[PDB]
Amino acid sequence: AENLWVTVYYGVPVWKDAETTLFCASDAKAYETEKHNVWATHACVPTDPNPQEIHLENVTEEFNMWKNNMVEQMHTDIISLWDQSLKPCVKLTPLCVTLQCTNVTNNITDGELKNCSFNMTTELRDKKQKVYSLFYRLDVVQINSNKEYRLINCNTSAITQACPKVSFEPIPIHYCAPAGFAILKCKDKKFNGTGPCPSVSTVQCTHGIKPVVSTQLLLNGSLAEEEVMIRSENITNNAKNILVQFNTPVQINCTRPNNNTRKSIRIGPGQAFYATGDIIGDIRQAHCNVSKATWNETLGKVVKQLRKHFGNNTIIRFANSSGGDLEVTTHSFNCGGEFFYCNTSGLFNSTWISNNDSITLPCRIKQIINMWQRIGQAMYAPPIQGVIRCVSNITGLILTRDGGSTNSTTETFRPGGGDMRDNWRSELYKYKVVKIEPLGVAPTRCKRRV
Amino acid sequence: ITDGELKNCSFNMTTELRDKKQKVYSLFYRLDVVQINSNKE
Amino acid sequence: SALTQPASVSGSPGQSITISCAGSSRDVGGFDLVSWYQQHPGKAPKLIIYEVNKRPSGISSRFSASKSGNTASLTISGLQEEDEAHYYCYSYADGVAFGGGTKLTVLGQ
Amino acid sequence: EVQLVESGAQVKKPGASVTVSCTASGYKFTGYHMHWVRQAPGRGLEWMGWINPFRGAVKYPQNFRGRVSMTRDTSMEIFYMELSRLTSDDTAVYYCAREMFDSSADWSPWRGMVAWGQGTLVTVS
Amino acid sequence: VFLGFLGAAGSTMGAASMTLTVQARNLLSGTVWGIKQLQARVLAVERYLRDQQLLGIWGCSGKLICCTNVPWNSSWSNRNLSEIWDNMTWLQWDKEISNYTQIIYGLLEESQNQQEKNEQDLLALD
Repeated sequence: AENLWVTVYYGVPVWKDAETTLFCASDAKAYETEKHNVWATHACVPTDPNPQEIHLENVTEEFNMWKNNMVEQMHTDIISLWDQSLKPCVKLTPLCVTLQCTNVTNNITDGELKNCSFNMTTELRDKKQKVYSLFYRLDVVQINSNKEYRLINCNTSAITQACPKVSFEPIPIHYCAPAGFAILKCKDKKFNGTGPCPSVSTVQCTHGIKPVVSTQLLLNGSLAEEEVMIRSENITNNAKNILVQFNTPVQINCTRPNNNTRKSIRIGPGQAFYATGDIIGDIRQAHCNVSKATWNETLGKVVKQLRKHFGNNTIIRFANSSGGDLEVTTHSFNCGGEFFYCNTSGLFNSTWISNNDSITLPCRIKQIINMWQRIGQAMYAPPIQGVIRCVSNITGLILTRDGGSTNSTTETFRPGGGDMRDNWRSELYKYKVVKIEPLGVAPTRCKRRV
Repeated sequence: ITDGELKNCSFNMTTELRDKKQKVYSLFYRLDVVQINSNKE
Repeated sequence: SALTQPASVSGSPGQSITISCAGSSRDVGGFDLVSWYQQHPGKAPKLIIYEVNKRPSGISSRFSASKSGNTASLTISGLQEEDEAHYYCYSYADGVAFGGGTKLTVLGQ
Repeated sequence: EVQLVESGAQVKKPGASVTVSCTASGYKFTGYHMHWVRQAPGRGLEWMGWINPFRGAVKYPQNFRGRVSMTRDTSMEIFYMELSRLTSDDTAVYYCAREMFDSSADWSPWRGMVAWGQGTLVTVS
Repeated sequence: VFLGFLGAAGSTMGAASMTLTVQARNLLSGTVWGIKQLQARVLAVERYLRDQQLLGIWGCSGKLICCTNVPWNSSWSNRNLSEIWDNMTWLQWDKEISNYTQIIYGLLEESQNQQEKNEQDLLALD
């Protein structure tokens, strides 16, 4: 009559906040760039032919892109495709035999690199092998007659050469979920981050993300919606990393005009070491032709989003990174299997007033890397046969800011930070993991039998 | 004296650089080592 | 400079002292990040208090600080010669606020 | 226990710059922010720069940027700094000191200097 | 108008009890670089078999909807019926039971099928 019960439903639209594990998906197609599993696409399973996005009206779930447990899940993947394409190749501790290096065969005009030579073994055990290679003066360092050299890692790390088969080109991956868990997307335009987002949408597989080894800037990435995204966990804390995501790509023409010869050195049996073959003729260093028109275009767009952050009539400075390793001070990015650092001093320097050619950037090359600071496992990047032109969408930016100084009269800004969790976050800023609680209850007038 | 049960044992060893060899002595307990068949080595 | 410290402070052997740290609602009021220090003239310092009122394990229980809106404070009771030292403060401020140096003298002239 | 250990004393002339260091041990170097701050005897402490040892990010004030360069090493396990362009007004006892709340992912703050070096003296006359 | 999966998110409880075969159909739905799949799927039926578990022990078994023989203990925030079904959603409902559902849920199982199914072996025998 009027004595209420409880009634059980199954499949109610209900969810909570909980963190868990996803899985990779690169369609039934990305497998065909081959190059013996570029990066990570091998045993990973193809994607479903249609990622269903369902928009939600009248749904205000509180979001988080910073403590977001997926920004850290992403940072862990790049280490294991490394390890499971590292531990089964060529370990190179014999490469810590003293070297003899010299400014190369030129009319001087010094030389950045060295025409080196040193001692190794061959197919046979008793008999051994000397062979010459060419190293950047960054890759090597002196020791104490001429100046004698040795490799930079030998005072820190043993080394394992990678395999030239596995290409280090960042390969896109979708992030997908199973039953009981799913992914939210705050597709909204004017989205300020912290907390409730009025137009949530839900998906099974996120939009494809590229693991581009890119500090400061971001390349081959995700464009913004409407305005330019300007994020920072705490803008009043210059130790917090500040990250940019443009909606417009700046063009870059990175290349390395050198025909490289791969010397196949027997140091095994089996193990094949690659030495710098005689570089062909005229000598030019790696660079990137940046369209200055596209550069200053996105410059004026974001700068004007910033006077709204400080009074009404102000003075805004721009400078280069105040200091940091090559990943921090320069623009670091892989280019064909090798690694470039393009001296961002030729980008950050300006001041304008109240009323065809191309800039280009000088890039260095680094092969020996102890990246991921996994002291115990460093590596050598195999050499690349073929000039590496590389265009990509300049997508992001990582920077900080100065301190107190003289107030109001001005305040300055400069790039830095470096830490790749921001660059990874620029691809996951709009996502949040939840768990479904499909059981629902209510008191109706319904009774069963006894 | 006032005793030894341990020794002061010098030896050569391959260091970080493959060509450089290193002088260093350690101390071991009489269980960690064994003589093989004058002073003793 | 970058932090409002007092010109000179004073206290007597056998009594007690306390110090005021005042600012705006943008620096102390909204951020639980105020730390305090004690250092003999020229010696190695050691953190007295952090996060408004928490000491490291090894610091005396005679120390304890506060945060009242835009006016924070540290209080010492029962002065010994353990406290014949110079005193500093610290506050949350964009990059970092740094004090100008409060000298411990004798008041009465 | 963990420590922050600095070098000895060095006396210089005007128009110079000084090597002053502060090594560390007892923990995993890579995750500890570090500051160089200078104290005048019985006065106060003035800030010149800080370092993120994860790839070396540094920052200074504006009476220092250009003068101060500042770095570290992550397997030799040591912090450096050299304020260049010395005058007779740049004498101080320089302290390395580590923050309270660092990590390897998120960040904050600027607080809490528990571990302190003994202080390295630099004189210019 | 077929609003999708959980498309009845911010809509009335009555309308949001319609698609009970939409948030329960696809709760099962029929080397390295491969650990990821074989790891994540071990969580799909853990938060699905829990539901195939709990309906069976309640007065349910038969999927979707099924009632109970339990007193709605009025110590719970009881409200007027024209202020519940006529107007509330399944997203505003579950926020209320939050603070005490660990005291609330100890009944359907401890009371009904512990006795209302022991009125059936106080029925069928002699």
